[PDB]
Amino acid sequence: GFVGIRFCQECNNMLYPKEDKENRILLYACRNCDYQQEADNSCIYVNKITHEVDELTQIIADVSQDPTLPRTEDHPCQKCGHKEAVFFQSHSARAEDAMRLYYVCTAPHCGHRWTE
Amino acid sequence: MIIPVRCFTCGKIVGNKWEAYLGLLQAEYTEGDALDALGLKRYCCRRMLLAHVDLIEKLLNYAPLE
Amino acid sequence: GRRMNSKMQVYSLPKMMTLHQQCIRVLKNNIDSIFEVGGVPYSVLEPVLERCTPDQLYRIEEYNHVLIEETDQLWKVHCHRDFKEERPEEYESWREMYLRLQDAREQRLRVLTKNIQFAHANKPKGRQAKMAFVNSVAKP
Amino acid sequence: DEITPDLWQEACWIVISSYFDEKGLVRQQLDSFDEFIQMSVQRIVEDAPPIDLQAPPRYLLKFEQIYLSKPTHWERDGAPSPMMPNEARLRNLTYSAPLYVDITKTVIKEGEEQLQTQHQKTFIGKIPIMLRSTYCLLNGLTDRDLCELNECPLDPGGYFIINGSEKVLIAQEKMATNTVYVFAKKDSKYAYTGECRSCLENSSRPTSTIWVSMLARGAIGQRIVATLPYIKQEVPIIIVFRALGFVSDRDILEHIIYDFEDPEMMEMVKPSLDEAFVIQEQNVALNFIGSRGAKPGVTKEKRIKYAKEVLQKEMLPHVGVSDFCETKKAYFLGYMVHRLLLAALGRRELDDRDHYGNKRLDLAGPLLAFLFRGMFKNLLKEVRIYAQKFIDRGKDFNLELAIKTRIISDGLKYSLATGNWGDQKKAHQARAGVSQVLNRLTFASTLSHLRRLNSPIGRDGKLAKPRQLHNTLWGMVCPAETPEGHAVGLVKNLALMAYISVGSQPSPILEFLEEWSMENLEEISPAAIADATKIFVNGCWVGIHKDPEQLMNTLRKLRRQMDIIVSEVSMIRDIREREIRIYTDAGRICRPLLIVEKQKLLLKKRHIDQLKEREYNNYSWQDLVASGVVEYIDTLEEETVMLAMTPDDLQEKEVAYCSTYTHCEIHPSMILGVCASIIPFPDHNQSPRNTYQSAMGKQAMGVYITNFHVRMDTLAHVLYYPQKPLVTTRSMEYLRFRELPAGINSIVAIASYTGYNQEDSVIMNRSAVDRGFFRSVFYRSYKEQESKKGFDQEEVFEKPTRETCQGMRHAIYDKLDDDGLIAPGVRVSGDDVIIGKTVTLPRYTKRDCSTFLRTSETGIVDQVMVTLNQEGYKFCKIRVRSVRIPQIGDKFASRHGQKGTCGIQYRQEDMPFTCEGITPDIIINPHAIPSRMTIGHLIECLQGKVSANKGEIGDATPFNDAVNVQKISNLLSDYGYHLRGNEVLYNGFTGRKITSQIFIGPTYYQRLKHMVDDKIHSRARGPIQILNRQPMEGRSRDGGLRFGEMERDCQIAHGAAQFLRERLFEASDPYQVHVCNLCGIMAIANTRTHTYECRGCRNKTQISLVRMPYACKLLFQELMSMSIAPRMMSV
DNA sequence: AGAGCGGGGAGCCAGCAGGGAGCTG
RNA sequence: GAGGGAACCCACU
DNA sequence: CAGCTCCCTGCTGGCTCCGAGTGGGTTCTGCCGCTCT
Ligand SMILES: [Zn+2]
Ligand SMILES: [Zn+2]
Ligand SMILES: [Zn+2]
Ligand SMILES: [Zn+2]
Repeated sequence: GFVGIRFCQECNNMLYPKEDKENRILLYACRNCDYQQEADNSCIYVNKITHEVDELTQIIADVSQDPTLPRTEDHPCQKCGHKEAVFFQSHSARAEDAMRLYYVCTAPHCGHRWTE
Repeated sequence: MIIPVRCFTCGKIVGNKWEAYLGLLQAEYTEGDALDALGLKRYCCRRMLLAHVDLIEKLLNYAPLE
Repeated sequence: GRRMNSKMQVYSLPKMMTLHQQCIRVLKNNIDSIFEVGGVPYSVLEPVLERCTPDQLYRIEEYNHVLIEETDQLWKVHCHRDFKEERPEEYESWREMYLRLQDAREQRLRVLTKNIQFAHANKPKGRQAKMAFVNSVAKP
Repeated sequence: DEITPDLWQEACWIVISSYFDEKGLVRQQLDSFDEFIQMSVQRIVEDAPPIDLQAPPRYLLKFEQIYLSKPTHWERDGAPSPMMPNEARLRNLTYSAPLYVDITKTVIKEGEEQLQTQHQKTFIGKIPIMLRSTYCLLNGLTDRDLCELNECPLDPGGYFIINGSEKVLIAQEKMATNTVYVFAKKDSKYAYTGECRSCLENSSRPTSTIWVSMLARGAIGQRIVATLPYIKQEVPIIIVFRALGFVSDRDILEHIIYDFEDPEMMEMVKPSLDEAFVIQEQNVALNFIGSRGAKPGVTKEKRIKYAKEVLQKEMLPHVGVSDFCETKKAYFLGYMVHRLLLAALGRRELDDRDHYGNKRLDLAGPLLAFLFRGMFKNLLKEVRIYAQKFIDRGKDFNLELAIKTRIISDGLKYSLATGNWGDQKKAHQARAGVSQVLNRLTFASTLSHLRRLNSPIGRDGKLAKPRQLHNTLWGMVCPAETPEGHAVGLVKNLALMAYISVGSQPSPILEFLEEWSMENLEEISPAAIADATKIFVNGCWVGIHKDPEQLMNTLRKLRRQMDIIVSEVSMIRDIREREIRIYTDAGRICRPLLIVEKQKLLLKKRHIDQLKEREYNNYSWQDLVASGVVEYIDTLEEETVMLAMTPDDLQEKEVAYCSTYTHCEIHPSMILGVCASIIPFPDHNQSPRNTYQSAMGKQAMGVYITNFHVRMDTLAHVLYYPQKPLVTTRSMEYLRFRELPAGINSIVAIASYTGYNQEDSVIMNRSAVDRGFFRSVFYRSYKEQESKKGFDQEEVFEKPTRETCQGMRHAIYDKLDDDGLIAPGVRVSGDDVIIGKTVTLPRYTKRDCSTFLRTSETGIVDQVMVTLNQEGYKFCKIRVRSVRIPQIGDKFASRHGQKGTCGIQYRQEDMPFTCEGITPDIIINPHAIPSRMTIGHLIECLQGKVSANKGEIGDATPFNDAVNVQKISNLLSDYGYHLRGNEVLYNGFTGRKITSQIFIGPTYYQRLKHMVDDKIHSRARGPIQILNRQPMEGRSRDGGLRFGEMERDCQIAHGAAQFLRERLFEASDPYQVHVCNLCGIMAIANTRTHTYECRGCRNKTQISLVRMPYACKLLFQELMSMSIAPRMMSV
């Protein structure tokens, strides 16, 4: 999927990808100082176009306490089996295409979120 | 401001009935029974005593210039 | 001249509920209406007590005293829910330390209210316009 | 004990009556002015820097405790007197109180100690005092004490008296400050921008706005730049973070991106990092910013100082204006970039400009504070100029000569008099209409004007978004009351129980947050931010908290018992984005709601019982606020509450909609304003008709104030017999409408009779009108003073004799007395003279400048008042009284937007009659109802018939299940009438029964100010304008009507060329010029000696007479002034 | 010496800076 | 038997 | 064949328009200090 940034350790800054042809490998070489670092993953730039299927990481579980969010009893939790859940929709521009309900368990300390 | 002399719609004299209406109200008549005791049978006169605002009592609180 | 008026939370209890499930879910919808359970143990009263609030546990434990020694584990359920940054020391049941923490917190709230009320109005001086009443002839 | 549903209507109207017994209707104006006088003026005086003048000895001038007197008048004798408001109204005085400040001057001399001189209570100007505020003379007076002062106890106050004119300050909707707002700019180089109108709290200084924008795609990616204040180009945001003192990249990205496992935030900050890579040092970044400032520097050191002071005092002033505050300012800038990234990723949603959570309301307080800030800065500038001019040469300055007391006085007077808000020298850029002449036409006009809001948006804007009825106006702003025409949706009115927050100090909230487990931003690692809830106080990010349940519950518990959190403090929790925002600033509009906990009201029967005896428990609304029962909720906090419309919503339903209601409405009919709460059954009407009635209830005629005899208003309308409505709402008790009513209950038959009521007209009863039905008086007051214009021009009130006075309008002066004024009781006509003023010119020494009556206005002089104005001249006001009998063409309206003109008047024997001999007072057309859909009119007629038969006063509160059409129909059938209000009417002309049965009943009609005799106009010939020699403007100047361009187009399409010439040439401005036949320029033409001569050609025989409009000659001469030659060639 | 004079949107057009072609010595 | 302009605000259809 | 010339296109800045007709009101010109007796 998405690969994170790499940070220099000496001057506390960003690293940058580079290809060293001596070993013909990929190193993350800072360009404020002389720090170098070999790369665990070869993926440098990565993009998602229709890979927006996972709205669940943007959902935080705290929304179970919202008094304005709708509660249902017909969708029990899988983790703890509580009857109460809150259901809503994903509200991004990249979720105008869908009206999928996302559910969050109402009970404290559970925090399980699901769809359908 | 002050009670009209006549009912607007028909012309029944209602100018002599405001103080009687207030005295009947402070005698704990209901407004319908107070209007009925004054002989106001058409609702055109009953609105004339019922909806009256007697502003002249409050205009008499101001000290006279003349 | 009646006005039609009603709302509905759209969607998409179809459940085989037997005796114990019906009893526990009735109690899970009317928790607060319990005066005294009689002589019921903790194991059968396990689920509804989990879905319960510490004021209701206080009311039950002051009405059903003999149950307190079998409620203490559930109090840790409250403790890690509310006072998660704490551990009890030696010889500390969770119920009495939970009530000690609650009483200490509400007393700290009262002390803070008292302090901030005196240390913001009665202690300092806020600069304000006062009546002059000079009748000065500075402006003639 | 829970309030059972049979007692709930009484309970909610009891708590509403308690609210309107304590707070009143103009509370927001009085509160803002009181907080301005007590706190804001002193803050402005103290926060002004001390004057440090050195030529040399050094003078330090410090300003200290201010002192404000009561409103006093000083005559020409100089003796102070207490100024009553009626004296200020009559004598055209400005109702102002003198403002005295304490000044300390310290002298510093070479080798010598200080010298401190205490000018205690130095006069620096006069503050105009708002009526019935704390510092007014009418404060604390009872109704008897107000009537002894010839004041009205029903008069709300809330206005100023400037030159005898009552001025109201209209509240202005500004954008909310200190809050990050992200919008997608329409068709711009930035895809998303994030602004913060930053302003440091409790300090009147202009807001400094910083933009954090993200560029459009069509380089590698998306670049975030920063439009700083006073930096005229777009600095990249990483360079701003470097200039704040952050060389590293984990520093900057920990300030921006709080969770480091999130990749998309990093992939969008990557272009902004990689575009600003070449700048790596703090002072290098400072140079890069300061090189593109408004004032560049040739020296690098000067540029470093410039960028440091810009980022110190101008960029985000609210988070910090002082040193060592780089971490809090940098966290807030990172929060702005974070919100920009969240909105650009789509994770968060764009802000709404029309949401009144995003808008504050500048009332009289903040507006007068802005004025007084500018004017005190001007006063200090004048003092420093005077004292520097002295200590340049002279030994010392006396300070009372340096204090220009006209600055504060005349500046406040000018801005409150003209409405051009700001300074007079910049009037073209000053916002107008902030101060308006208070509408005194009826009491509803006065209250509506005193509760008025204004969007500072141009009224020519074709975009509809600020004009739309936004969803967030519920309960704060009236949904019906708005003007028609160019200001629809921009000028608004408050709802009845809406209260605008007056302002509070953020401090005690900040100490409470410090001692309630909030970790400050200055003492945390950023790694703790990613799962903790950020806390904002007045838009200032002050820390984070890890238990937001207990913090929000603790804060709400404190606010509900009038502890540390005062009642107007707004506390919003955004759960989805992990934020707690606390707003204490002024301008937030809020309303009280009942608190619902566990699906039960906290308002129980004991509160209602205690409020039932409000006079003898000293129980009031404030005790309900202290009891944790009611709660003030504003617009942002209303986004997080779950409202119940009625307590019936709290009851369990077969289809349960919500079981987590947080608050409940007191009564939904408090979404309406003052003028929309007069409408009976507003919910049965179409909403344009509600808006029309909100407009026309301000033009109705009634008794506008109780002391109308004392007042000399320019225009006043008083109804002979105003009646309270038979069909009232329960909100009409708190508008005092049954004490100053503005209409009469007519007997209205909705019938087709003789055709004279068609197309909105009405047919009135001539016999009813003869008995005083809708009869009124129009009072007009004329003012005139003996102005002394130098030594020569001495205007004096003398009765003019033709033997010594010139420049007359040739009218009789016989009704004037020998003091030059007319006397009360004299009939006057449109040509007559009421004031005889003569001016002395350098035989006819005197010129007649007599004040004449208005044209075609019959009347009788009601009062003459003679006084001295502020300048000591003789000043007179004459009130003329004209009795206006209802007439064909007078505009009458009901309370449902059924306006119309009287089309005919029939006598009693001519109007149709019921079997009881009841003839209608008004007949309206049936066709006025169907497309209008004013069913509230029909129900008002039905309910008024029931109320007039029963003797009750009918209740028509909008949302009331206890009143419905079937109940009223059964009640009407119980009195021997047809249940649907129809009656068998007989034709008045023939006696025959009308085949249809006519819907007749008592309906509350009001007479509008738009009388036909105040609008009829005609002209044959008369006054022409000076410049273009065309007829004048308006019927007041005997002017002509405009035959505009579309009339010209219509007469072109008619083909009527000669009528077009008559209108556009003969009937406007015929003229003849003489034109040279060679050059075409207009030529000199002595028509006395027949000497026609054209210079430039030396032509004397070939000159032609050309007929033109005079405006064509004026145009051609303006063109020849413009170095253009229109050569009018006759061949 | 007081009296009096002085000092917002929307949409179209025009000029200039970038191309890409052709041209000549 | 005819001696101000301008700015602004409100209102009307 | 490299550098110069010479016309298509892209950009930014400048410019001009924004319904018709009516009442009524207030407030401003004008802004104050001087040099001469
Ligand atoms: Zn490095
Ligand atoms: Zn669960
Ligand atoms: Zn009658
Ligand atoms: Zn010529």
